[PDB]
Amino acid sequence: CKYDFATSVLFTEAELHTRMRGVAQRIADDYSNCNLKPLENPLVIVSVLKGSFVFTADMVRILGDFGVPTRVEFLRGLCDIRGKHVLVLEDILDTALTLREVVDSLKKSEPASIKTLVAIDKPGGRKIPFTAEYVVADVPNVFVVGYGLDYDQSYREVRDVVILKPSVYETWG
Amino acid sequence: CKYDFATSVLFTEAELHTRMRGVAQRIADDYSNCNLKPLENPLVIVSVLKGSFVFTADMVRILGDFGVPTRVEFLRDIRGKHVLVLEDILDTALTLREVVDSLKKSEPASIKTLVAIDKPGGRKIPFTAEYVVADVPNVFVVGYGLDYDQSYREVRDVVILKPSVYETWGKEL
Ligand SMILES: Nc1nc2c(ncn2CCCCCCP(=O)(O)O)c(=O)[nH]1
Ligand SMILES: Nc1nc2c(ncn2CCCCCCP(=O)(O)O)c(=O)[nH]1
Ligand SMILES: [Mg+2]
Ligand SMILES: [Mg+2]
Repeated sequence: CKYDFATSVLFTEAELHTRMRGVAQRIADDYSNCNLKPLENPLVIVSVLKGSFVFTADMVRILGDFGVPTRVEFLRGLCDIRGKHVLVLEDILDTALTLREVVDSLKKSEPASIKTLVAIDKPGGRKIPFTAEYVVADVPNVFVVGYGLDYDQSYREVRDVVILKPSVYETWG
Repeated sequence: CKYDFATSVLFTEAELHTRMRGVAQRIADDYSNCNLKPLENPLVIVSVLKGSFVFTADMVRILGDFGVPTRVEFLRDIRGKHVLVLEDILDTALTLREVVDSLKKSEPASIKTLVAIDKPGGRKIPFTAEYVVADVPNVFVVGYGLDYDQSYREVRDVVILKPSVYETWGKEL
């Protein structure tokens, strides 16, 4: 493997960006009827979990390439969402307990609409039923780091999503 | 100009990244005597101002390429840790002065600052960042995380905003 701390590389930065451009085209199509505009009517991006800064930085730039103007809020997102379209971003979706709570909280402010976009979905991890509208990639029952995802606050800066070696968290634990 | 809301492009994404690679080499050299390591001894990145998520996401990935492992904290467990405060824009220096002086109370091993856009003609107190990606004159810019009323952060380049944008939007408000 390319990294001494990883068993294998699951998604390279380039693979993640190819997938994100595919998702951005779908988002551009799906919101084309909304007359989004900078200042007057941006898509409100609500980024959830500290590590999602990486995904959110890349995704809002790709969305801008596809003609979807945004404004960003971080929950790690309350003022001025009534009547606005909201897209909630999260780097990983596993049990879905966080995103369920966030979406329900935001619904109380009566946005025009709310959808979710996740970089890594672990659908085997659910503790409640939950389907994200947009998913960049799926991961099975494996522990990954990279692309914002940490192990004890390290490895968020790895450009790829990789499986962390057991010998790393075993020694550190 | 490729942007109808801008009168000039000052720094492209590519130019910013070239300059960030130059800075990351200097950081790798300057911190070589700190034996930075993931988990045991990461460089602590303290990202200040909401819009700095873009710079921070790119910069921690570039630092990783140069052998400088990080952990990230956001403002808008550090005693004996090296702290590098990141901010997308340095202007009056009032924010960074306050943040640096606050962090010093927690007895970090060292503290330095790294800014993406320095506007040296904006100072209201004396302040020199240790690392600067690019200097901008006294003009109002957006892009690369920098906003006008929460819009245009997703523009990939740092551009001078067209006066008609804020003259007109100013009258909407
Ligand atoms: N970095 C990392 N974290 C993981 C992994 N599997 C589970 N986690 C905790 C996720 C914490 C955030 C909560 C997300 P929800 O509420 O469970 O959907 C994984 O593979 N990698
Ligand atoms: N978007 C944008 N905002 C600007 C610009 N110049 C000043 N600002 C306010 C700065 C906000 C953060 C505070 C930085 P400090 O405390 O003055 O050093 C500029 O050129 N563009
Ligand atoms: Mg955390
Ligand atoms: Mg703000």
